Amino acid sequence: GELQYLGQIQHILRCGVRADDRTGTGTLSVFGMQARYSLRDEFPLLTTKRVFWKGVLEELLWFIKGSTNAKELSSKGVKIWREEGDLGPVYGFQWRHFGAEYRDMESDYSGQGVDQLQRVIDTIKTNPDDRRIIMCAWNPRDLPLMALPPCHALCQFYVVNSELSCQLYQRSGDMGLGVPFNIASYALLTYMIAHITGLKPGDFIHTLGDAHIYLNHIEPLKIQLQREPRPFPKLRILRKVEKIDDFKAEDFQIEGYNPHPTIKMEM
Amino acid sequence: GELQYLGQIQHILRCGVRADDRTGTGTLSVFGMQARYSLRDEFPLLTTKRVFWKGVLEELLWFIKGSTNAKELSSKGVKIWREEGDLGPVYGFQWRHFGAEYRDMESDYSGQGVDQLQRVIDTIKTNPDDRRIIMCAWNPRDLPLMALPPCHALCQFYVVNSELSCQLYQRSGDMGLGVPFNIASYALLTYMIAHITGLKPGDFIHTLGDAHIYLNHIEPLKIQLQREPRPFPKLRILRKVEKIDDFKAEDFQIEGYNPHPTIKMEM
Amino acid sequence: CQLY
Amino acid sequence: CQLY
Repeated sequence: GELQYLGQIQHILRCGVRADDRTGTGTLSVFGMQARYSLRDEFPLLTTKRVFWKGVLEELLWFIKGSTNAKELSSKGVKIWREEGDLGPVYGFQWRHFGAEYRDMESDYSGQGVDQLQRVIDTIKTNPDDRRIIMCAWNPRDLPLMALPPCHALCQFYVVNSELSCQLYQRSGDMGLGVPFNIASYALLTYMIAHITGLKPGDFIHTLGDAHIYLNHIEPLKIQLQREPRPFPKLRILRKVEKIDDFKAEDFQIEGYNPHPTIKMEM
Repeated sequence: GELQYLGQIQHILRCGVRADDRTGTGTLSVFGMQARYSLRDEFPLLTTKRVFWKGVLEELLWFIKGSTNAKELSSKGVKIWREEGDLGPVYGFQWRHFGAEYRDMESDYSGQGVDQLQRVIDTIKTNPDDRRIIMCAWNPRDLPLMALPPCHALCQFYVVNSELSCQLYQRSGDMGLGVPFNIASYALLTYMIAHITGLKPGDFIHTLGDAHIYLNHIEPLKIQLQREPRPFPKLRILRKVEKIDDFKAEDFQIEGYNPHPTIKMEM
Repeated sequence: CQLY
Repeated sequence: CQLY
């Protein structure tokens, strides 16, 4: 459960090596981590600090839309994320239009590129034993950088006994701010796809290459480490939904969430 | 150390779910595993059965060559792997000529495609902090299958304090026959690149999506589980080598390897 | 992720 | 691995 995340933070505090990110900002870093969160009658929204579940849910729905318009997200009461609001081919555009040439935020990308997300759902329905059920996302800043740049993250899905699991592998993870939010966002993506395909959620596994903590996050994380996890909440899906594009924020209700207080981490 | 591999095998024997591979052959399978092998003054050639180190070394040198000729490997006294011996764009061709159109085993691919392997080495020398140091390989059978198919495996390299680590992520791993051999092959690739770039080897991390054991391997693996690991050997590199293409089998010597006997596993 |  |  959440003790894995806390054990990992503790491990980086104890053994991480000082290393600077591309902007020069100090971090402590280790290489190679993995944790596994059960999705079975529970939902891994971490409880040692209040995670911004509304941001998680609204940003994932916005990825699913394939939107490249920052306005379409901020107006939902959420901050998180050459004209105004145009973000270029961000993660959601790649999920729905993989390989299409990006032009405009208000363009019509209908039937352009590979719809990786629909493909994952179609493969689970046509062959749930397939072990190539994988979707990938690139940091847009890498795309013009070199030929055939590598991906930044990949999700592999897996089905056994009518249960759907997901392993997210990211090449670099911010353990303080980004990981608890991503645990929740990919766990929620797994619940959505399992709902669509008639499966029950199984496990979300999160695997990192470089796992780092920003120097300015160390003192808050030391304090978060003294807090006792509470039992995870549940996620209910409130109606039958048939197509991944048809979900709305109102379809979801988190139950029994009882976190310790919000922790601010400098962005 | 090797107790991780043994604990993983035991875990699959105890909790793996029966699942058939694409040929129908029974396996036991779990999803999401990871292990970490130190490369620091030791080399993880497993000792609870004799691993075919000559096959490991000769096949890796053959990948590095970018060869698509089965003859060029078998003639080395090694079996492991529309004319005779032409294997098509196998893993090594992808490592050295990523994205080039494949024609013939005796063609001249000079300067065609991305040399992912050289790129990894060039990136370690120009920016060892980069966390995009990643090379990827596809099962050739997937290439004509669909547009933009997913990769079968990826290696991410990492440098801290003059030490080079590698994390291999494979979407599916055969725990009985393929994993001990791959631990050795990617560990050896990490020693070669660390030699070339003037770094010391750090850790090899091996992460799996679907991790499975073939039904016909269960009885031998139960017996391998009763065997006590011995201390790992060392790998010596016998001369100064400057370019990854310049290594030869004679440059390497395994020292202090003292395995339990060979275990045959049905292919 | 994609056609090598 | 490669240009999306």
